[PDB]
This record gives sequence, C-alpha cells and structure tokens, in this order.
Amino acid sequence: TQARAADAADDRPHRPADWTVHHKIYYYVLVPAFSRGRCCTAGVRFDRV
Amino acid sequence: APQFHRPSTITADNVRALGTRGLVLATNNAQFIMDNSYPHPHGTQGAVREFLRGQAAALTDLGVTHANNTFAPQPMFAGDAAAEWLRPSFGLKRTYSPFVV
Amino acid sequence: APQFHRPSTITADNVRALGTRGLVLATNNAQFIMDNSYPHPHGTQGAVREFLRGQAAALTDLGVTHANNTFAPQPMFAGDAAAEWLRPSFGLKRTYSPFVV
Repeated sequence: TQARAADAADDRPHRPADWTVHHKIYYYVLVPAFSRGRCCTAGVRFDRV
Repeated sequence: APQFHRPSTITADNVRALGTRGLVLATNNAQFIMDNSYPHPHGTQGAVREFLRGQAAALTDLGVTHANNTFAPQPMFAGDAAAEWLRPSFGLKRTYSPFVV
Repeated sequence: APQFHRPSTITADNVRALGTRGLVLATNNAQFIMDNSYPHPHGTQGAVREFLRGQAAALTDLGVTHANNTFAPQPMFAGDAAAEWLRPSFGLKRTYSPFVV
C-alpha cells in the first residue's frame, strides 16, 4: 500500500497510529450516517477484476 | 400495388415491396368509400393483422439502407458473453451516438 | 493463435504477443460452448492465472506503441533521487497531461 514499494515493508509500517483509527472513524461511523441500512461489502474476484 | 379502400387486397408482399416513403402517400390518396360486397377472407379484423406484417419487415429493409450510418450493436445486457469465466458480460446502457461520418 | 473455447491453449507468450485492442473483440466473438475433453495442467483456476500474466505483461506492449506520447516518469514520491546530502528528493504529483504533439 505504501508510496515506497522500493523501501518495502513486512514488519515496519509507514502510517501514523491514528491512520487505522481514521478508517475506523470513516467506516464504522460516517458511512452508517449515510447508509440508513443500505450498504454492504464485497469480496473481490481480482482475477475477474 | 395495394388498394387501401378494399379489404381483400392488403397482403404482406404489397406493403414490404412498397417503400416506407411510398407507404405515406399511397395510403393518404385512397378513397373514402369502403366497399362491402367482396370482403377480406379473415374478416374485417383480420385484414389489419395482415397489414402490420409489412411494416415490421420494412424497418429491417430500412436498417440495410442505414447500415452504412451506424455500427454493429454490441449487447445491452449481461449474461451475454462467450467468456464468462475470466471476465463478466457487460451490458450497454446505450448512451452512445451511432453515427459514421 | 490461442483457441478461447479450450482452456488447454492459453500461455503467456500467446497473449502478450496479442494487443489489447484485439483482445476486446476475440473475447466476445468466440464459441459459447465450453469444451471439456482437454483440461489444464495448473487446474482451471491456474488457466485464469496464465491468462492474466498474459494481459499484464502485454501492458508494456500497448505502452511502447505509445512511447512517442507521454513524458518521462517523474519520481512520484520522496526517497527516489541520487544526491541527497544538500537538497531533498522531491515527489512529483503526476496530475499533469502526458501528451507530446
């Protein structure tokens, strides 16, 4: 996911500590504030994609 | 040529062989008097069934005269694909402009 | 030419030599009848895998035909530059128009 695929990463990340917290803000809260029940996930056939 | 004041005259070949431009002025220049001593064999309602078999085969002849204007229409709805195992079938929401300069 | 109605024909050399302009038409114009008398050695899931390295490595081919078109790939991010001891490594947001007349 990071900008530097040359300076790759398996153990040491690139993101701040609030980065996933920001996603936990954006996914768990804001999308239900626009959902009113109407949204759902998807599992991806990346071979088809 | 078909006569549109007689019930037992209108066939499928009389409408298809006549052009779509020629179908306009032929029907507009008929006679107001309807004749009733020799009728159409399938009745008065059956002659209207036979008249509509020529106009449906006339746009297919009109599509040939405009085949050098539009393209080949790719499918509109999914479920129609040869390869359904590595990709989906798309479906054209046909918002395009079929036109060949 | 790889036959798209038998999965025992798709290799990476046969698809990369094919352009992506022509792979649009070859998928929709095939035979709908899937055949099952010659299976695939990597499995039928491995035949989809062998198809997509054939498409991905062909993306260099569709790009090299457009090599007189776009610009040099600017370093998008920091850390990609040689001399670091007095000036930094820039990262160029590639929001421009890659086009050379």
